[PDB]
Amino acid sequence: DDMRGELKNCSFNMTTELRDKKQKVYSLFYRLDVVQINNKEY
Amino acid sequence: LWVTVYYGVPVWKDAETTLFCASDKHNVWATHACVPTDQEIHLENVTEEFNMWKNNMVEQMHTDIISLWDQSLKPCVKLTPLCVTLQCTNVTNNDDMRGELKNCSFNMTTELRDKKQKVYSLFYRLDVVQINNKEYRLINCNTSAITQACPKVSFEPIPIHYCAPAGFAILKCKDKKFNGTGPCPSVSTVQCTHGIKPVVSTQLLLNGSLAEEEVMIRSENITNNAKNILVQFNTPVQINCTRPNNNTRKSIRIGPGQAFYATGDIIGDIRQAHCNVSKATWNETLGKVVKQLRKHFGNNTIIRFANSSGGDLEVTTHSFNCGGEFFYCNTSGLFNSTWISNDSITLPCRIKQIINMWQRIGQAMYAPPIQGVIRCVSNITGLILTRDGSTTETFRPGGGDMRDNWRSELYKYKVVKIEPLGVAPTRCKRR
Amino acid sequence: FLGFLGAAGSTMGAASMTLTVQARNLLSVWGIKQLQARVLAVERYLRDQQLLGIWGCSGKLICCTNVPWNSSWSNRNLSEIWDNMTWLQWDKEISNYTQIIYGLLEESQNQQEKNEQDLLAL
Amino acid sequence: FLGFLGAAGSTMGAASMTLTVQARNLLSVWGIKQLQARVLAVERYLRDQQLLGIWGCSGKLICCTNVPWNSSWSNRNLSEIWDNMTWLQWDKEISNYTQIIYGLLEESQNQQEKNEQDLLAL
Amino acid sequence: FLGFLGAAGSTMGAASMTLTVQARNLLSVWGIKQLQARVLAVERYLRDQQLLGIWGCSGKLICCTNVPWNSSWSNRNLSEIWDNMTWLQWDKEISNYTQIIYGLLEESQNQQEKNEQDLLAL
Ligand SMILES: *[C@@H]1O[C@H](CO)[C@@H](O[C@@H]2O[C@H](CO)[C@@H](O[C@@H]3O[C@H](CO[C@H]4O[C@H](CO)[C@@H](O)[C@H](O[C@H]5O[C@H](CO)[C@@H](O)[C@H](O)[C@@H]5O)[C@@H]4O)[C@@H](O)[C@H](O[C@H]4O[C@H](CO)[C@@H](O)[C@H](O)[C@@H]4O)[C@@H]3O)[C@H](O)[C@H]2NC(C)=O)[C@H](O)[C@H]1NC(C)=O
Ligand SMILES: *[C@@H]1O[C@H](CO)[C@@H](O[C@@H]2O[C@H](CO)[C@@H](O)[C@H](O)[C@H]2NC(C)=O)[C@H](O)[C@H]1NC(C)=O
Ligand SMILES: *[C@@H]1O[C@H](CO)[C@@H](O[C@@H]2O[C@H](CO)[C@@H](O)[C@H](O)[C@H]2NC(C)=O)[C@H](O)[C@H]1NC(C)=O
Ligand SMILES: *[C@@H]1O[C@H](CO)[C@@H](O[C@@H]2O[C@H](CO)[C@@H](O)[C@H](O)[C@H]2NC(C)=O)[C@H](O)[C@H]1NC(C)=O
Ligand SMILES: *[C@@H]1O[C@H](CO)[C@@H](O[C@@H]2O[C@H](CO)[C@@H](O)[C@H](O)[C@H]2NC(C)=O)[C@H](O)[C@H]1NC(C)=O
Ligand SMILES: *[C@@H]1O[C@H](CO)[C@@H](O[C@@H]2O[C@H](CO)[C@@H](O)[C@H](O)[C@H]2NC(C)=O)[C@H](O)[C@H]1NC(C)=O
Ligand SMILES: *[C@@H]1O[C@H](CO)[C@@H](O)[C@H](O)[C@H]1NC(C)=O
Ligand SMILES: *[C@@H]1O[C@H](CO)[C@@H](O)[C@H](O)[C@H]1NC(C)=O
Ligand SMILES: *[C@@H]1O[C@H](CO)[C@@H](O)[C@H](O)[C@H]1NC(C)=O
Ligand SMILES: *[C@@H]1O[C@H](CO)[C@@H](O)[C@H](O)[C@H]1NC(C)=O
Ligand SMILES: *[C@@H]1O[C@H](CO)[C@@H](O)[C@H](O)[C@H]1NC(C)=O
Ligand SMILES: *[C@@H]1O[C@H](CO)[C@@H](O)[C@H](O)[C@H]1NC(C)=O
Ligand SMILES: *[C@@H]1O[C@H](CO)[C@@H](O)[C@H](O)[C@H]1NC(C)=O
Ligand SMILES: *[C@@H]1O[C@H](CO)[C@@H](O)[C@H](O)[C@H]1NC(C)=O
Ligand SMILES: *[C@@H]1O[C@H](CO)[C@@H](O)[C@H](O)[C@H]1NC(C)=O
Ligand SMILES: *[C@@H]1O[C@H](CO)[C@@H](O)[C@H](O)[C@H]1NC(C)=O
Repeated sequence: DDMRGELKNCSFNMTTELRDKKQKVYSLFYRLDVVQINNKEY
Repeated sequence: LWVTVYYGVPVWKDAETTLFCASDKHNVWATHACVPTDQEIHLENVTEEFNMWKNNMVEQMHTDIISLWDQSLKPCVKLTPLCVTLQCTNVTNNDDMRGELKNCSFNMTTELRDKKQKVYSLFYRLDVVQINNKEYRLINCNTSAITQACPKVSFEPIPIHYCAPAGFAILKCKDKKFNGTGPCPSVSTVQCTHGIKPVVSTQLLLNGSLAEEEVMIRSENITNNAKNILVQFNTPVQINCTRPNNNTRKSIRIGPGQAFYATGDIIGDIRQAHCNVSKATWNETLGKVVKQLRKHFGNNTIIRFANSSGGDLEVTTHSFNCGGEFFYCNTSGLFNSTWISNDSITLPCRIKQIINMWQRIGQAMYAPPIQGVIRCVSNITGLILTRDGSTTETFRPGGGDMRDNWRSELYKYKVVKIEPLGVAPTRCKRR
Repeated sequence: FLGFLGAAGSTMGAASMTLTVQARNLLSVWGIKQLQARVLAVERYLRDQQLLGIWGCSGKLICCTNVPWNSSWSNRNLSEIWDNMTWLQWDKEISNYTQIIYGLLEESQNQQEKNEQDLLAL
Repeated sequence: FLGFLGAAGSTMGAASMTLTVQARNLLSVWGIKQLQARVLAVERYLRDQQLLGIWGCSGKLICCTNVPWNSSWSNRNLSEIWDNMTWLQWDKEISNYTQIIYGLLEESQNQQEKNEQDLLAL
Repeated sequence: FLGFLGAAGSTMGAASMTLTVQARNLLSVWGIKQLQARVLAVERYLRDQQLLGIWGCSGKLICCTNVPWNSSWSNRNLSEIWDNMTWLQWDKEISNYTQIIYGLLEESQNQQEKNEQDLLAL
């Protein structure tokens, strides 16, 4: 019923400004932008 | 009296337009973006008003020198793989050139994507930033990736002539006492300017054009201390560079067809890079500068030359290029004197390989090592001074803005728009 | 022979004998910039030649016309205009009366076009 | 004054007194668009000026020529052409014969160019 | 009708019948190659029209001047130039005398421009 039912809280590894370092970050993605792969995987 | 229309009258208005290059191994400001050259007509009784400080040729030349710089760097190597972690140790572990270097070892990509390459190089301490054999990284790696200065293009400035299009003319002030502003009794229409070498330097106008009769002081507002003072010498002061080291350039294949040129070893004379200015010649040149500088501040005032205040290394030092390798000289022994109403001066110069030239952020350049010993002979043909805001006036060297370097060569030129259609009264009457 | 703009400081009478020198020089990163400078030179030249043709002065350097000289434009006599003033000084004096004179020449020829059209009809 | 194309609905006789109005309006990514339209306007203007030159009509807006009217192009008399029709109605009538007349005007001038040329040799 | 350059091999007398055939054919990154060729043709054509205009020959295919033919340029009689030579042969003979002739024609017109301008004020 809310806006929060339209969102997925997605966590992912992202590149850093240094090529050899990673970055565990997260973001709120709309369910219309993420497709599941078959905390699930999207 | 009747109106009669004359077409082709010698009338001009001030105008801003796009002047095209002309020139007479590829270069940064190459001849492939210019036109072959071929002239000067003396306009008697013409007294035009020039303004070297609101001249649009200076603003356009700055854009074009930048544009030819970037255009000459796109087709060659971008050093994205050079942002790895560096395991850097000292070279000397103890006054020399080797105290300025870090011996940095890193994993580099090979021409095959799945294979690595344990290589090493000698990086200047000014190019590596520590991460907290310690761990370092290249200095311009959190801001951009350094496109390698392409090894087959030279940084030597070739003279370029800025030529006006059709319907425009370039007025040249032939007055020898013309500071930078006001009427100029002797004017000429040149097809286009003399060869202006785009020498890029700070605090000192290396090479270029001398004054005719006496040292010329040129400021937009001499009473405003926020305005740079463009001194122009009448006799050049010769300055000799050197990097005494016998460098050994080393090639690393960072990818298919891409090579990274690295300092593998340094031998030979390990004295710090320096510039020599004759102590007698510089003292008499500052004497001429002081004599022409008391005319704007008083005969009894005390003219004191101090050294640069502070800021970036590109603005606190006589930054310049010589032999393809970029120097940053102290010039604190040049500007150290107080003037009351065989020997040489050695300026310790640092060297960098990662260059953010045009006072920009996000576009660096890696100048590759130059094999061998670098030697240098230049003429100091001017200065860029700043005044401190009492009977004592202190003049520190200035710079930073590259436009004041080319404002010193395009001070005598002016672009006008020909207005060839004029009406005037005459006893005519159309039949 | 003085050269291009050589008679800029000369009197209006003396500078009118060298109109050909200035006339022939109005027609003839370094790519499109140099190319659009040539197209601008042609367009500037062609719109000046169009004005002469509209006033009936096509193919002429000195074109005596029929529009009388309104004394409001300049009360000076011929002696002190063609022997005491230069063309740059003269252009400054009548720079604001240029457009009203241009309309007068444009309509005067348009009247002459229909006047000679009717004369030829007889 | 009517303005540009203002006499489009005026009869042919009335619209021929406003030729200077239309004549002066034929000359004056996203940078080539502006630039290529200007070059095409100059080229089109020069094509029509070239045609007038080879017909002997250079520098003229109304140019009486030596080519007779065949009456197979238009059988209408002068009263009903210059006082009833407009230039748009007329254009749609002799569009078929336009290139026939354009060839006769060029040929007549070329013969007239030499008859006058041979006359000066005496 | 021989066509464009058809009279290239004809004698100078016969080749002058067809000056209008060559005259009309001088005017009409891959886009720029075509576009720059169009601009070159226009400014090349205009420089020739400008030369005719300053000699008092604008709008004429054959123009008579007031410059006497110095025999140094060519001493051949009139009968062996217009009936024996072609225009291509003639251009190679007076090629080095072309520029000095061009200056004389320019100096002859502006002398007539001022003389007629002076006489018109009487
Ligand atoms: C500074 O330090 C550098 C090293 O970094 C010194 O340079 C070297 O000098 C020695 C001589 O002192 C050279 O050795 C000779 O090699 C020549 C033939 O060399 C040719 O082939 C080499 C291998 O491919 C090549 O490196 C040479 O140099 C070219 O290429 C480099 C880049 O790689 C470039 O920088 C150069 O400018 C050249 O384009 C070159 O093509 C050989 O004939 C010499 O003579 C010996 O052998 C003969 C018999 O064959 C014998 O008769 C002689 O008596 C002698 O014994 C000798 O082998 C070495 O090649 C140079 N190396 C480089 C990298 O250039 C430099 O001299 C130091 N300078 C100072 C100021 O001290
Ligand atoms: C981010 O990357 C880490 C590894 O760098 C991922 O953690 C691993 O997850 C796999 C399961 O897919 C485990 O087998 C490993 O043991 C984990 N390694 C660790 C925890 O160090 C992590 O899942 C990634 N996060 C994402 C993709 O959101
Ligand atoms: C180059 O890469 C190698 C690995 O391919 C690095 O060696 C590793 O270093 C880490 C410590 O950071 C050790 O935990 C590993 O055991 C090492 N692996 C080996 C030795 O095979 C080496 O440090 C890199 N060199 C650099 C970054 O200069
Ligand atoms: C990129 O990294 C450099 C080096 O860490 C940053 O410059 C430093 O900034 C801090 C904070 O002001 C200073 O204390 C250091 O003295 C600076 N070092 C140098 C060598 O100047 C720089 O700010 C970083 N750039 C960005 C965009 O993050
Ligand atoms: C000032 O001009 C001198 C003379 O042209 C430059 O020195 C020359 O540099 C080139 C390229 O490095 C050498 O090939 C010449 O042999 C040098 N000449 C002499 C006499 O040494 C000098 O580099 C210029 N100063 C600059 C560009 O800052
Ligand atoms: C440039 O030269 C100056 C002066 O030689 C150096 O800085 C000062 O040096 C004097 C004695 O030589 C000391 O008393 C000061 O404390 C120094 N000031 C400092 C270090 O800030 C300076 O080191 C030289 N180099 C640079 C890059 O400034
Ligand atoms: C400048 O003026 C002098 C006389 O005042 C005159 O003789 C001379 O011709 C003038 N200059 C030019 C270029 O005409
Ligand atoms: C490396 O050099 C720096 C500066 O010269 C010095 O502070 C440091 O102690 C040296 N590291 C050694 C000797 O391990
Ligand atoms: C430069 O010289 C002109 C003419 O002598 C003078 O009017 C002007 O004031 C000078 N410039 C300054 C900044 O005073
Ligand atoms: C500068 O002078 C010193 C001695 O004062 C000398 O050893 C050095 O070679 C000189 N360098 C140059 C480039 O002239
Ligand atoms: C600079 O070097 C030249 C030779 O290259 C020498 O003649 C001159 O004396 C030197 N001058 C200085 C100030 O080092
Ligand atoms: C100027 O000189 C002083 C000492 O005289 C020094 O501390 C300072 O760092 C110098 N500034 C520069 C070279 O920019
Ligand atoms: C410095 O200028 C002199 C003349 O003033 C010249 O002979 C010499 O070659 C110049 N040195 C350079 C450009 O390095
Ligand atoms: C002359 O000019 C004045 C304005 O300067 C204007 O009022 C007047 O009508 C003009 N006379 C003629 C005959 O055009
Ligand atoms: C009129 O045109 C026709 C062909 O349409 C032609 O046969 C006839 O000769 C022309 N009339 C005259 C007088 O030439
Ligand atoms: C013809 O030209 C020659 C130069 O070849 C010249 O000497 C001679 O005077 C000219 N004849 C004239 C001007 O009548």
